[PDB]
Formats: sequence, C-alpha cells, structure tokens
Amino acid sequence: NLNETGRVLAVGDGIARVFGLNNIQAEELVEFSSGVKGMALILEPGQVGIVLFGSDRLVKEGELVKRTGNIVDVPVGPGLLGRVVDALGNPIDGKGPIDAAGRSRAQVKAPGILPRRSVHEPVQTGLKAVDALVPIGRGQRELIIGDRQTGKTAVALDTILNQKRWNNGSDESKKLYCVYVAVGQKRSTVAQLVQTLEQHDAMKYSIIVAATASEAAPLQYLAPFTAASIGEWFRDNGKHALIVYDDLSKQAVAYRQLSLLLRRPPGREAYPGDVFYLHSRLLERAAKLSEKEGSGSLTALPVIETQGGDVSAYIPTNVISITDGQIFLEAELFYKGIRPAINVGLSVSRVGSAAQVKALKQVAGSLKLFLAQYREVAAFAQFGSDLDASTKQTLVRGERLTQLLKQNQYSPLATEEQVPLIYAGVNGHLDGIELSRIGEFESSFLSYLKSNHNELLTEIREKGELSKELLASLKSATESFVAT
Amino acid sequence: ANLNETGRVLAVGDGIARVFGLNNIQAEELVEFSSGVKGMALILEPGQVGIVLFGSDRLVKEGELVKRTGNIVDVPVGPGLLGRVVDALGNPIDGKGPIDAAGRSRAQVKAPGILPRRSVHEPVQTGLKAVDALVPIGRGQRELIIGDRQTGKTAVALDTILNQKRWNNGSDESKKLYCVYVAVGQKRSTVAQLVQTLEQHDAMKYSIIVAATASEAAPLQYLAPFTAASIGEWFRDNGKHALIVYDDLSKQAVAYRQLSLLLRRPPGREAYPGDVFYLHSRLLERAAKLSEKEGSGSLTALPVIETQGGDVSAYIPTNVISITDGQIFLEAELFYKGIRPAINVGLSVSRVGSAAQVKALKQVAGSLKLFLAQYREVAAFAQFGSDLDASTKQTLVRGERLTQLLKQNQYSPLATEEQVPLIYAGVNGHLDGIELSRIGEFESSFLSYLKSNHNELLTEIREKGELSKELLASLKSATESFVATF
Amino acid sequence: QGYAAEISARRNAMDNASKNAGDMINRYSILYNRTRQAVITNELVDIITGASS
Amino acid sequence: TPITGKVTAVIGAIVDVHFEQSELPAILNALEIKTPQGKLVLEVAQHLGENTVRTIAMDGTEGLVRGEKVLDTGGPISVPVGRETLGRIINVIGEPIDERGPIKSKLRKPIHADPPSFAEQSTSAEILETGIKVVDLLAPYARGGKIGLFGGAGVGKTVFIQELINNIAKAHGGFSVFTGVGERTREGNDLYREMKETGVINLEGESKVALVFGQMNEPPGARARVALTGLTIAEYFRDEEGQDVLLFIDNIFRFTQAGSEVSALLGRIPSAVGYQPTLATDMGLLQERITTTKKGSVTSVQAVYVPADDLTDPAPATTFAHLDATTVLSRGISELGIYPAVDPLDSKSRLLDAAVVGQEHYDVASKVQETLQTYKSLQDIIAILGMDELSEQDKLTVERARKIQRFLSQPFAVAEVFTGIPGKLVRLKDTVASFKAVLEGKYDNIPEHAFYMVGGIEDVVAKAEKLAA
Amino acid sequence: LTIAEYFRDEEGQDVLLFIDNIFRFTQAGSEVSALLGRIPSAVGYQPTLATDMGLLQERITTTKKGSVTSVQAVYVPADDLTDPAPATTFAHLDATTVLSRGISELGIYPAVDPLDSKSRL
Ligand SMILES: Nc1ncnc2c1ncn2[C@@H]1O[C@H](COP(=O)(O)OP(=O)(O)NP(=O)(O)O)[C@@H](O)[C@H]1O
Ligand SMILES: Nc1ncnc2c1ncn2[C@@H]1O[C@H](COP(=O)(O)OP(=O)(O)NP(=O)(O)O)[C@@H](O)[C@H]1O
Ligand SMILES: Nc1ncnc2c1ncn2[C@@H]1O[C@H](COP(=O)(O)OP(=O)(O)NP(=O)(O)O)[C@@H](O)[C@H]1O
Ligand SMILES: [Mg+2]
Ligand SMILES: [Mg+2]
Ligand SMILES: [Mg+2]
Repeated sequence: NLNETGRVLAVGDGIARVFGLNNIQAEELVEFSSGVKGMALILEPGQVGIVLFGSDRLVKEGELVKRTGNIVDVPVGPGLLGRVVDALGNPIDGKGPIDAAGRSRAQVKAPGILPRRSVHEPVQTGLKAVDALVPIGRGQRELIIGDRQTGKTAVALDTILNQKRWNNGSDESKKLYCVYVAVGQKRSTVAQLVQTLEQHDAMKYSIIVAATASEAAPLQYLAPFTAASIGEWFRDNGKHALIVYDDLSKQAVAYRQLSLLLRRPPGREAYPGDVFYLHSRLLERAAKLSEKEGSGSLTALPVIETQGGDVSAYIPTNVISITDGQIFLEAELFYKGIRPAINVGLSVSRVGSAAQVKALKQVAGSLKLFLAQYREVAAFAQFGSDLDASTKQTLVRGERLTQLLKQNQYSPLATEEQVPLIYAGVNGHLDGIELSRIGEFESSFLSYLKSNHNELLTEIREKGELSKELLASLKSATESFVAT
Repeated sequence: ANLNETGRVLAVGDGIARVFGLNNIQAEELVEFSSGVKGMALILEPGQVGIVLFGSDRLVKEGELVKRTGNIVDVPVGPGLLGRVVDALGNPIDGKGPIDAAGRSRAQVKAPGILPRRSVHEPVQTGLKAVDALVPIGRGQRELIIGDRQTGKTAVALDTILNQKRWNNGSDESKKLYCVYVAVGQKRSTVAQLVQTLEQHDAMKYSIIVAATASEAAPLQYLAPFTAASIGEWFRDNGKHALIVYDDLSKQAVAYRQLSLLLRRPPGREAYPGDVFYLHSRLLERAAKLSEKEGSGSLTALPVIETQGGDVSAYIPTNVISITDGQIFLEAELFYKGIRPAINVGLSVSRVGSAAQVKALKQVAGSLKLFLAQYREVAAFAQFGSDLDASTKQTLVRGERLTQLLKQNQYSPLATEEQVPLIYAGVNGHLDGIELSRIGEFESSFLSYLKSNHNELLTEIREKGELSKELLASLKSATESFVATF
Repeated sequence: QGYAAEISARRNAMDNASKNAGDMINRYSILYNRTRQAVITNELVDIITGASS
Repeated sequence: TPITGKVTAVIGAIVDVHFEQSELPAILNALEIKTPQGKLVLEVAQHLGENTVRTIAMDGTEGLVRGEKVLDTGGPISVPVGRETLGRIINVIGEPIDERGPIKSKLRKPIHADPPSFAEQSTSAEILETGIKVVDLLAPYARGGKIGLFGGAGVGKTVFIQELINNIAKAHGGFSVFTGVGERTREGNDLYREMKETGVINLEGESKVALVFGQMNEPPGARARVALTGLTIAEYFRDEEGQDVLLFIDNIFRFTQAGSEVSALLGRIPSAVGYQPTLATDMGLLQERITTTKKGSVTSVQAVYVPADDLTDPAPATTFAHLDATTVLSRGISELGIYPAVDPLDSKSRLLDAAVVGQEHYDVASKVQETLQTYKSLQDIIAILGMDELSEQDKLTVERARKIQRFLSQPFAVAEVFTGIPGKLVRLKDTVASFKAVLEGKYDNIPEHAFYMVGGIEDVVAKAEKLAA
Repeated sequence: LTIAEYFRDEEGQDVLLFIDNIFRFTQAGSEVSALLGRIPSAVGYQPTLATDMGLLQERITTTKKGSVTSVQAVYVPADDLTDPAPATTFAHLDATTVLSRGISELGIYPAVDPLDSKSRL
C-alpha cells in the first residue's frame, strides 16, 4: 500500500525522490523514518519531489516516507510573544512549548478588494527623517533598500524599539506587536539582536522568527511566509502587527536553490520563473482590514540588499514594484556623516501625509520638495560661482535641515519632540547658528521646552494637531531661545 | 573483440569519441585508434567510455577498434631529450630520430608536499639588468611574465635561456640550469625561428622544446605544459636544476576552455570552466626547490600570460597572479617608447627574490626598486612647466640616467660581474653628469676599461658573490677614475 | 595685460585637462569593452542554462 | 564483516560505487579503495538510486578501474583531535604529513558536525587590538568573532594574515589552528619554518598551534573538505577544553571554488556565474560552526580571494553575511604604495559603536571617514582639473586627507623584506590620539611624506626632522 | 477587455477601457512561459512577447460597429524605456504620455516629458 507511504527512490542536496505517496497533497509535510521532515513540492506520474527540512545524511534509499495529511502550517496566537522560533514555529530560545491559540497555514490568501480600509493610522518610527519625509502607515508595505552595511536593519530596529511608548500602555488599539523575520543571517547576529531588544525591554511585545544561514533552503524559503501567518493573527483580531523581512534577498536566494535542485527550469539570473509572485503574494498579506473585520492591520518592512547600489537589478526591481514606497540607504551619504543614510530624493511613502500625525504634516510641508531643490542648488555651486539673494539663502538653510535630520541610532524621538525641531528648522530660526552646533541645539532646545513650554508638548502629544494659537506659542518659544 | 582490452567506437565528434568495451581501462589511460591517432579516457561510465582525442576528429570512424595502452597519459623523460624538439606526447618533430628515453613519467603528478621543499636561495641569472636587479628570480621560484601582445615577453624568457650557456659549459651540475621551453598555440613558424635562434647561440644543446602549436588539437595544447613539467621534473628529482618556460598559459586556458565546453561542462566567468584556476595551479605548483634530504634538485617556472588592453584585473591574469611567486609586468606604453625590457616597477614583484638575489647585486641596488617607482611618480607631477622645481629635479636626472642604464639590447645578457659596476655607477650617482645619449657608450666603454684594467675585481665579484668594503672602495675608485675620462 | 595672461592660463589649463580626460577615456574604454563583453557572455550563459533541461 | 561494493563510474573527482548488499552507506561517509601505493578516500555526497552512491574523491582518481572493490568505513571522514595535534602538520583526511609518524590521539572526531544552536550562542562586544592603526581606528576586530580579509590577487591578504599571527597568536596564550585551504604549498612550508623559529612550535618541546594543509596542488575534493578538518580540531578545544581558539584560514574562497569544480559532475544545474546552487548553505554549514558558544570561544581571521577583482562575485559576496569585521584590500590603494592596502571606507566593523569604543574614539574615526569620503567625492574633479579649481575649504580637506591616507599605511614586521623598514606595532590608544591631533590641524605644515610608513604621531615628527637636514 | 468588446459590438457604443498596469500582463506571461518550460528570450521574457501583446492589443480597436478607446498605465522597469516590455508596447499606441522621474523630482506634476510624449493627431 503506497497511498499513505512511499519509499525513497534517490536522495541528494536536500532533495529526495520518493515513490508512492499517492494520496498526498501538493505542499504536504512528510516524516522520514529517521525523523527528518520534508515538503512535497512536485507531484509527477511516477514520483514525488520532496525538499528536506533537515540533514540528508539522515535519508537513505529504500527508506519509508510517511504522509502527514497536513499542508504546511504554524502555531499562532498571543502566546508566541517574547519567544524565538524557527521557520516551522518550533521554539529555539530553549524556554519550552508555545501557547498556540490556533494553527494558520504557511500560505494564506491576501485580503481581496473588499475587506479593506484606506491606510490612515501612523506607524511612528521616531526617526525624524522617516516620519517627516517617508511616513509609514498601518497596513503599509515600505521597502528598506540599499547596500550592505548602510543601516537597513538599523532603521527597522529603531521602529520596533520606539513602539514601546504605546506597547506599555493599556490602550490595545494604539499598540503595535512586532515580528522580526531573520532569513539567511548567521546565528551570532540574531542572538545579539534579541539581546538588544531585551535591553530596551522590547522583546516582550516581539516575536522572532528565524531561518538562519546553516538551515536547509526550504526553511529560509518558508520563514517569511509562516511569520506572516504568525503576524496575521493580530490583524485578524482587532490588533495591529508590524512584520520585518530581513532580508528578502536571502529568501530569494533560498528559493532559487530549491528550484534548481528540483531541476525546475531557471529564468533570469538563474532565478525561478516566478520569483516575483514569491514576493508579491507575501507582501499583499500586509493589509488594513475593514470595520466589518475588526480594523486590524499587518504592516510590512521588507529588506532588500543591493550590490553596488544597483537598484536596476532583478530582485530589487521586483520588490520596488510590490511595495507602497521605499527608503533608500547610501554609503556615500552614510560616510559623509548623514545618518540614517536616507536618500531623500528617491525615498517615498506613497501613503504619504495620510499616514502621518497632523502636527507633523503641518510643520513638514514641502520639506522633502525643499530638500530636493537644495541638492539642485548644491550642484549649481559645484562649479563654484557667486552667491546671490536666492542661492546663498537656500544653501545655508538646507545645510541645517540636512544636519537637523541626522539622528543617533537606538534613539527614537516622540512626535512632540520632532514637531518643534522641524518648526525650528523649516521656519528659519537655525540659519544664523553655526552648522557644527545643531547637535547641541537639539538636546538644548528640548531640555528648555520641557521646563517652560511643557504646555506645548503635552498639548501637541494629546490633540495630535496644531491650532493657530499653538503655532503662535511655538513661534515665540523658538525666538525666545535664539540668543541662548 | 576483447571488450576487456579492446573497445568499439560508438560515436565521435567535438573531439570526443564514445567507446563501448575497454572494461579494464584506467581513468586517464592513453588509447590508440585504428588510424594511429591516440586518445585519453576521461570518463568511465557503466556501458561506455568518454575519450578525448589528441588529433583531428576525422581520424576516428564509428565501429573502429580502440586499443588499451595500460598507461596513464605519460611522457618519455630524461637527459636523452636534451637538444630535441617534441610534440605534446613526446614524439619527435625535428626529424632527428627516436628519442633517447631514460624512462617515462606521468603527465599529471602531485607537486611535492610541504616538507620535501626548501626555501629558495640560489639565484636564477637572466643576464637582464632590469630583471637581475629589480625582480630577481630564484631556483624553485615561479615568476609570471605578464603583459600585452608583442611586449617582449618571450624576449625575457629567451635571453634567460641564452644566458645559461655561461654555466652550462662546465662540470658543475649544481651550477647548470637545463631549459624546457613550452610552445602552446604559437605559430609553427615562430617556434621554428625560435629554435633556430637557440641553435645560433649553442643553447639548443641544453634545452628541450615542447610544442603543440596553433593548428593542433586543444587536448594537445592543454597537455603540453603538463608533460613538459614531467620532462623538467627529471632534473628536479635527480639533484639537478631546470627552467621551464610556459609560452603562453593564456592560449593553454583557451584551449582547455574549448575542451571543457565541447564536453558540456558549465561555462562560468568569461565562459571558462570551473576548474581553470586549478588547471594552472597544479601545473605551477610542480616547480619547487627540493630539500637537502631530497637531493636539492629544482624546477623553476616562468609562465607567460597575455593581457588585453593591459587589464591585469581580468580573470585568467588574476588567477595566475594568485598562483605564481610574483610577476614581471611589461607595459606596452614603455615598450612603444623604446624602453626595453618594459618592466613596470610599480606592478612588478618577486615575492622570494631578495633571498635568492646574488648578494653583491643586492648591495649596490639599494632602494633602486623603491626609487624608480618614486621617480616615475614624480615625473608625472612634472607636467609643468611654469613651476620648475629645484629640489626633486635631481631625482628627475637620476631617473632618466637609471632608466637609460637598465635598457637592454635583446640577446645581450651580461654577466652578474658586468652588472654590479654599472648599477654602482647609477645608484650612487657617478652618472648624473654624463649625457643621456652616451650611456650605452658609457656601458661598453666602462666594461672594456674594467676587463683590461681592474680584472682582479671582476674575478672577485664572480667568485665571492659579495662586496667587501675593500672591494667596494676598490670599485668606487675605478668608477671616479673612469668618470674623469669620457 | 591681466586679460592676456589669463588667456594663456586657460590655454595651458585646458591643455592639461583635455589630456587627463583623454587618459581617463582610454582607461574607461578598456573597462567599457570588458563590461560590454561580460554582459553578452552572462546573458548567453543565462539563456544556455535555461535549456539545460 | 564490513560493507563492500564496486566502482561503477569515474568522471574526474566523482566516483560512482554500487553496493550488492541491502545496506547503503550514509551520505557524508568515508569509503576506502586500496591503491597501488596508498588508500583513496571517497565521501558519499548523494544516493543515486538502484543501490549506487555518488561520492567525491579526496585525491586524484587516475588508475581507478570499473568494478573495483570499495570498503565502507561506517562513518564520515575522521581526524585526530586534542592537544596531540599541536606541533603536527595534518592532512585533509587526518593523516600526518610532517614525516614524524603517527599521532596517537585521545580521540578521532568526524569533520562534519552540526553548528552550535541559537540558544547555544553567547554574544559580546570586545575589541581585539591588533597593533594595526587602520583596523584599530576605523574598523576594529571582534574578540571571539569572525573576521574577513578581502583582496584580489596579490594585494596582500597572506602578509596581513601573517602580521596578525605574529602580533596576536604568540601573545594570545590560548591555542591556534592554521588551515591552509587551496593556497601555495611554498607558503605552508614557509609558515611551518617561521613557527619553529618563533617558538610557537617547539618540535622537541610543546606547541601552541596545530597546522592543517590542503594546498592548491590538491584535487577539488581535498580543497573542498580540508577547511572542515581544521575547523574540527578548532571546535574540540572550544567545547571540551573550554578554550579560546584562534582559527586562521587562508584562503576561505578556495572552499567555494572547490565546490564549483565538482558541482557540475554532481549533476547540479549551474547557478549564477556557474557556481553551485548550494553555495550559500554550503558556506553556512561551515561558517556557522565557527563561533563562540557558552562553553568557549573562537576568534577567526580568514583571507578571502576575490576573482577578477570582483567583490560582487557570488563567493565573497555571500561571505559578508558571516563576518563581524571586514577589512578590504584595494588594488588601487596598493598601487599607490599604501600598505596595508585597506579601503578606509569599504572596510566595516560591528564594534565601531561609541558605547564599545568610547564616544571619543568613535568621533575621531567618523570624521576621518567624512574627510576620506570628501577627498573621494572630489577625486575626479582633481584628476581632470587639478587642485587649482577647488574652493579653499575643499583644498584644505584634501591636504589633510592626503596626510591621513598615508598615516594609515604602516610598516609591518613580517613585510620587512619588502619595506626595507623596521616594523612598528602602534597601540589603539596611541592610534586615536594621534589622528585626533591631525584632525585638529596640529600637523598641517609638516611634509606629507613624514606620515608615510611610520608608527604613531611621534614617529611623524621624528621622521619630519630626518627630512629637515 | 472581453467586457469592453461586447459594448462595442452589441450596444455599438464608444467604450472606454482603462488598463492598469499593462506591464503586468507581459510580466505574467513571462512567468507562465518560464513555467511551461520555454527557452527564455532576451532579458528573460517569453519568446512570444510580441505576439502575445499583438493578440491583446489588436482587439482594442475601432470597428465599424463601435469604438474602444483605451488608456493604459505602463510600468517601465528600472526607469528604462528600452526594456523589451515597454519597447514592445510603443508600436501599438496612437498617442503616448511619458512620465519622467527628472520632471517629478524637480517637483513638476504631472511629470510629463513634453518631447518624449508623442501623438498621431
Ligand atoms: N544613525 C546611525 N548613527 C550611527 N551609526 C549607525 C546609525 N545607523 C546604523 N549605524 C551603524 O552602522 C552599521 C550598519 O547598520 P545596519 O543596521 O547593519 O545596516 P545593514 O544594511 O543591515 N548592514 P548588513 O545587514 O550587515 O548588510 C551598524 O553597526 C550600525 O550600528
Ligand atoms: N630588449 C629588446 N630590444 C629590442 N627589441 C626587442 C627587445 N625585446 C623584444 N624585442 C622585439 O620586440 C618584439 C616583441 O617581443 P616578443 O619577444 O615577441 O614579445 P611577446 O610579448 O612574446 N610578443 P607576442 O609573442 O606576439 O605576444 C619582437 O620583434 C622582439 O624581437
Ligand atoms: N603589508 C604590506 N607591506 C608592504 N608590502 C606588501 C604588504 N602586503 C603585500 N605587499 C606586497 O604585495 C605582495 C602581496 O603578497 P601577499 O601578501 O601574498 O598578498 P595575497 O593577496 O595573499 N596574494 P595571492 O594570495 O597570490 O592572491 C607582496 O609580495 C609584497 O610585495
Ligand atoms: Mg542587517
Ligand atoms: Mg611570444
Ligand atoms: Mg597569498
């Protein structure tokens, strides 16, 4: 009887050819007699292609493979919070069993055209530069992109940290639960990252799904998908998650390995014929559900890594097309001291000022378009000539905003902190101050505002807007601190 | 039909002939076909054998017989080859009878391990002022000669092989350096003319020529440097010394790419097979200075690599750079400007030379290597002109003087003793006065003068190998003495 | 006078600039030509691989 | 009675053995063939079906015949482990190759082991000082972490490896493993000699360092596996002896290259640029083993070859993932005389944070980078038009950066034969203060060449006067 | 498109068709051609790019019963108009509106290129 069980025809490179398994489903789990697991990805007339989830020293020819009856799935629910798990939801932080409120599939459909609501609620990063110029909303997909070592995880990490402000409060609809997906990373990094989150007491609201470097390809392939499912639970029950795919480049490499070893015919750059669908189906699962569905949200921050800034490449392009916007990171800017290395010209959040606190939008109008006209003048002064009433103004101005949007790592800022700093910069109370001193202006103008103008800051925090009266007080306080 | 010792041709084409039978045949065993053409069994499969031909496809029909040899692809090695010209497999082509075979060795052998080797100390004297001063080579060292088309690459190899005549007319096997020259993919006429030139210098008598030329089967070109290595090795495993020149390895690689691609092996970078690095590695590792325990015999390799548009960052160039113990790089720019040899001092290094160099040369050459690269950099900022400097303007004179001094006529390899006086006159500066159009004169004028007058020094340099302060001040005097008269 | 000297300075400065630029061109013409080729090679390997099956 | 079969195919390194019994040897198992002179080891890589296994050979396969008898050893290729290896040169299959007979070891571990789990990880942020200005200042190494030395052919990877074994390995007072992967035999021989002379190996005493070699003369199978052998001996000190081990691997690139040479013959469809589809997991299965557990620590420095000077070639591209510290050697730099040829921007360290190195240390290196990026941002304006067309600010930051770039070049003790100069070993605290001063403008009037190939700030002035009269 | 063709041939009215994005049509064929195991064409596209486009586009036409006017968004991959996809699109058009990043980054909306954008009329 070969309906439920198949013998092994041939095994090599995390692939196994099995004979039998007749009533098996496409993408069903399997157990090998040795205990290793696998996934039936190819069903042909004579045999079944199975990707292994573990070492193929443990498979031999003639061995007995068993149906599970199960399409690939994971434990899901609020029990996962604080824990660290592998691609299949097994615990790896060595703290024992997970508390599953259920079991979502690995591959769930995205929500269709109907069960959805426009993106309007801000996901606050604390990064002065992001929340002013590329503001990320609830249900959004915002790509973090750039070369190796340009602050890609750094940007997403500072968002997770920041949410602490609301995650410690009781208010369950202001909260944001975090899922970090590490695909292809070495284990010494993931461990060192979970520790960083623990330090900032941010692990409690965070789930770490990991499919690290040594792991079989299908486990790196699967990790963003089952992590979605983990994160989807929050969206599906009136709560809001934020998932981070760090990075999708490595996932794509894993998927190409599977397929080439399954001898599925390659496409462009030896990649599978649908290495777009891979990402497009994944990234459509980040949604903002309708009221009829509880108004929950999955927000995604995929990471992609470019070789030499080549945003023209296959995968970086694929993913640029999927997402609702991009944050570009550049070594050229990074090493010039600008941190985060956010390329203000290329970076957009298409959900835009609809995904941003009112009190920020008002002070940050045309701040991105202005910083765009600033480089335009900086290239006019590249062939250095005389500076007039117009040019000598905007160069000195824009040098100070660029400077003001520098920001220390591990240091997010509240919106009532960002709002005065930007008004201070944009309206022109920074221009006669030495460029080299804006650093101390940030720390000094905030300490000043916390004593006297505490009226302003808690007003700005609570009502999220600005009145003609509130801005009048912000006009004063800034002039009131100009001569020291 | 004896399917154990015999085969039948199943198919042939793309230089490969698939053969049924030949059951007991070894991997990489040589075979002989009905036509006479020989082949090599490279693929041993259940039911048939993949065999790569050492000749033209035309000479193998389907159905034909395939005779075993009982031999891994091998060569006739030994001293009875000296003076002969052979193809890749050992067969003679200079029409001078059968080869006086001391015995046979495998084409492919493992290079000696970590232990049976000795660090290089004995100099390989080229006779080239520029080489013997700035990139000195040692017996066991492998030195890449790399450059563009027509840059005097072979010239450097040829003058070296000629220069060896010095030590090859005496009893001392320890001082003798027999020569192997490997012609891979060259024009047949070029080699003919090159062998003739060896004969016109009585150098042929101590050298062996291995030639698989431009019309010859790729597997004969890929093979030649390997069988050649075996020929060189006989002198190595017998306490003697030998120099093997691979001319060139570019063409070898292209041939081995031809072989690989027609065999269906995946094209990688520049469509080269995966193991093209290993192709050259295992060859170039076979040249080493053997230990005291192993008779101290040596093989010293000079591989030649042709770069395109002077791009040293190409795949095969960087590959061979990553194998060899250094590279003598010839600029086309300097060669076209009349500076021959055209050694770029910036891009040339001997990695083990300072320990192999003749101790007397090292002493007079003090920071000349490091100097020239500094001068040629200074002469770059010398674009003006309206800013004529007084300071480094004297290094600009030294430079042009030393540049002039290192220039060498092809086929003028000077003795090591004829070298140090010239370099002493350059480095120390007894040349900053002499006109640039009369340094070549100064050279012949100063050798004749020393040869007749201070022959006692020229004999002491040759036999001591050093320079004592008494002989250094002796040279000093004879230098200023000749300077006062020119 | 100042005018005249300048003309000579611009003659000489552009004499140097367009010689450096020319030198850059030669170098980059080698780098273009290599990238030209590896781009043809790589596309072809990619295609040829796509029929390995 | 052991488990024996018959060779059925031989193509290059690949050996197809069929077994006529029910049991088939596991993937990763060592199989033997008695040769005319020695024994040929094969390693099971895949089960082909119909009772045949495909294996990679560990040595050349000339002379092998179809039908030939083959013995299953019952386990993966095994090597000697313990203190028994120190002073000894070891092969890829665990044999001694230093002509000093047997290695009577306490145990013999298999080279294939699963890498330490995630909860088995233990992390920290400790600078490993090197006495090398560039690394210490701009991109410092992690104690108990992984370090990568990137370079094209001849830019100085191996010399940089030696200086480190010379600076850190004697001083260390732990144990060290040197595994030569697909490099020059001449260099292994040279290393062997130098160790004996430095006392780091005392042939007739005790030693701090075991050596493993699989040099570029060895067939693909050997160059593929020898890295794991050296790794196995390394791990054994970390886990059983709880020690802090130093693993030096030149060259780690040769491991992937080797895998590519067989990958075709294993019947894998080629990947980008003809590499194995398994390139990234293959690298993980090695690299993830090299790490710091709770039981003990491993600090590894690895030289990485770069084909055709291409940092985006799949092999070294994939490695960047595994490295806590990267120092990248640029040909462009090495060709300006600046040794070591470290790219002061392209090189990166995990540890360059103000709260690991000090805010004071952090600020210096940051501005150095700022400066060096500005000189880079003008390179072409200069190369074409010269200094004359630059604004006075720029012209100054270029005069400063030109000094800075030469100041990062340093005479290396092991490079004495090439320098002609005695080797210096600047201290981390020295390196910072020195460069802080130069940033503060204190040495603008001084000749640039006074900064070339020196130690710390005092050497600059010391040599500046030598350049006076 | 089949919903459009009905109004043109049955109601005989001038139908409007708005497609977004046309590029995806091509990109998806590329995926299925790949998966059907065809040998990929240049830039990895389907070997039937032109005729697959022809088949679709030639249906969008004015017949002697009614009209189909269609406006189509065309994603141009990596800002590159020579990519085989948009390259193959041009041929089928009557007028073209090219949107240029250099126009939109200066702050000009609509980001139209007043020279690249062409028209029959
Ligand atoms: N705003 C900042 N200020 C100062 N340092 C920073 C900042 N952001 C990032 N860094 C540092 O720069 C390094 C690189 O940042 P990282 O977040 O790793 O980017 P990445 O693109 O993920 N690198 P990788 O993942 O290894 O390719 C880290 O060591 C950071 O600590
Ligand atoms: N030192 C020299 N003085 C004068 N002529 C020389 C010198 N060296 C080489 N030549 C001549 O210059 C030409 C090129 O040198 P050659 O020895 O052919 O180098 P090559 O790089 O092997 N050229 P090719 O073999 O065509 O790639 C030949 O005609 C030589 O005879
Ligand atoms: N630190 C240094 N100081 C001075 N000169 C150096 C230094 N490093 C390398 N060089 C010079 O450049 C060469 C570099 O050799 P090596 O250190 O073996 O580099 P490599 O990159 O390992 N070469 P390969 O392994 O063949 O790709 C030496 O022969 C020296 O002439
Ligand atoms: Mg990261
Ligand atoms: Mg030649
Ligand atoms: Mg090296």
